[PDB]
Amino acid sequence: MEELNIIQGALELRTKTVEDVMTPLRDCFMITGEAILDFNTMSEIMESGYTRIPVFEGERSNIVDLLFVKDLAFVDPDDCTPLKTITKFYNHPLHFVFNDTKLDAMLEEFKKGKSHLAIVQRVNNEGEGDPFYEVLGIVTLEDVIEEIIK
Amino acid sequence: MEELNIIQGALELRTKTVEDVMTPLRDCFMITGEAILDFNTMSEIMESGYTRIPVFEGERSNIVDLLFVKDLAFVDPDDCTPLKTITKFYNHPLHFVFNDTKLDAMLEEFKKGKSHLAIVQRVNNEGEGDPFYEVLGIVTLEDVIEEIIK
Amino acid sequence: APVEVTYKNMRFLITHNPTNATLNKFIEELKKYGVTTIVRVCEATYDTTLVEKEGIHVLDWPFDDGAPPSNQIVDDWLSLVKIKFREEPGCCIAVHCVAGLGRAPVLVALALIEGGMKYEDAVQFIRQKRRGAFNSKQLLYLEKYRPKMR
Amino acid sequence: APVEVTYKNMRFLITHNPTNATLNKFIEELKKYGVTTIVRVCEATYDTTLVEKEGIHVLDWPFDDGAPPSNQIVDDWLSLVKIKFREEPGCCIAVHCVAGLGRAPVLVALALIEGGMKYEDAVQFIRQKRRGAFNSKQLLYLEKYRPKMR
Repeated sequence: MEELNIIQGALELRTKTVEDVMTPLRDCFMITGEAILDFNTMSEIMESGYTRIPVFEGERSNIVDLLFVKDLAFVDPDDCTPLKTITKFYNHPLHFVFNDTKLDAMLEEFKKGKSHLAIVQRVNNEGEGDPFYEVLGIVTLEDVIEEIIK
Repeated sequence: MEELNIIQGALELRTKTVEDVMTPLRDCFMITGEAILDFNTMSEIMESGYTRIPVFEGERSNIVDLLFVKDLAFVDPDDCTPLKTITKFYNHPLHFVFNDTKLDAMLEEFKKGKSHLAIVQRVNNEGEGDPFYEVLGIVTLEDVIEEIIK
Repeated sequence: APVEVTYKNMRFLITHNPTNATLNKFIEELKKYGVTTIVRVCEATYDTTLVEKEGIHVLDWPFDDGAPPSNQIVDDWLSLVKIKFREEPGCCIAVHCVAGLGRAPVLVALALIEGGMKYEDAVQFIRQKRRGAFNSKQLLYLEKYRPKMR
Repeated sequence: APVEVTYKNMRFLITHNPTNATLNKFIEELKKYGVTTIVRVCEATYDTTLVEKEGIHVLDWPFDDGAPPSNQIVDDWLSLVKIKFREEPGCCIAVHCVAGLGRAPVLVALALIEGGMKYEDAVQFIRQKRRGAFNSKQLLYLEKYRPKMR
């Protein structure tokens, strides 16, 4: 049963897209770039159980960075260091992918890089203004794997 | 290519054991139960990039607990709280499995529970004393998944 | 990891070796399984006073690691089983070691064999609950053993 | 995400809109691609002084969001391309908006079409680099456009 489910999911990696398995933007766990890291904020971040959190400024759709919780290692809560500052200290590549991208391509990209996370976006052609990239949500390696092992 | 690799790994989940894919004991990242959580120890734990760390007392083979990094949330470094104390505050089930356990059974157990981690052990029948359970290492959900997606 | 064994009117509990700090929970388990008497077949590592005050008597009958019990130990053990189970029917006898899987299961097995249970059936019954019990010597000992149908 | 376009002797760079704080890195990118001139087709959000001091002249030629450029803008743009590329061959012209994907690519496309490149080939050449450029109006505009072979 399990083996058959895995095999089927494997075959479905080709037809399915990242939009199908993504976490919609409004349901994503995020943090504002205006966050000050004090005892409470850092404690909340830790207790969240997330290894990597997206950092937005202004609109949630505007995602300017990736905070890895390990980046908080030697930060002192008493200093009340702005998150803005800490995100500068570490380079975590922020990947973007289009909504019609197939899951096997996505898995390949996840495999080559050190990035387990990607921002899903679509081309918005509704006029009369210039077309623009609209952020739909976030897809992770975990999402693809969960799509495979059911 | 990727799909075929996944399918093959799926079929190999039945023949392979947890001993094949496990991290041997000596190569496992661990922490002593005598650890005091101060700014430095907590910083090191955070910077390690591990979400869950095994806690041993005396011999590394003697694994008395599981420290989730999120358990460190509201701990104050100035208090120098013993790790022994903090492990009491949270219940993280410590699972043990035998070395000849197949990977599909292991995947099933990982799927039902909230535990992504298990201690691998073997029956040691070498005399002349009483037989005993020998800890070989640690296997994780990640190990099985990596065995599947190659 | 306490193990319960039930046959005919007999009930045994093969348990771990507690410490002085864990004594209360230990006594909670004994009282839960209705343990009247404890037999320690290895070194005595913990004070029995609190256990005595709780109405549970502790017998210390050590024999050699990886070895069968002596004839005297066997006789005392069978007599003990008889008197204790006739005195308070439905109660439970606790047998524990420090090491595990050799000696205590040998005692319990002897009790089962005297209860009429076949040798192979006894060994299988035990190993179903705890895998890897009975090293070579103890196996051959349970084989050669001649039941008196006591 | 700066985009380079090369055809015949012409080189264009379609870039993002920087801020006053990011100006130095921005100028680093321009100097890297050899940008002589910048054309801002949208609102001017940043001081050009530092850009001028670095030898890069900035032209502000806004036109309507989602709309084709006016005839005057087209003439000025073609003349600009001609003079700038004749003055310092091999150099690069930077065109950027705030919004993106409509207006700047329309300019670059016009330049390509006047360079002799076919309409469909031009649109495809652009979209290969940036997916989703050219809304409906701008598409039909590049279609109806009559090249003077300038």
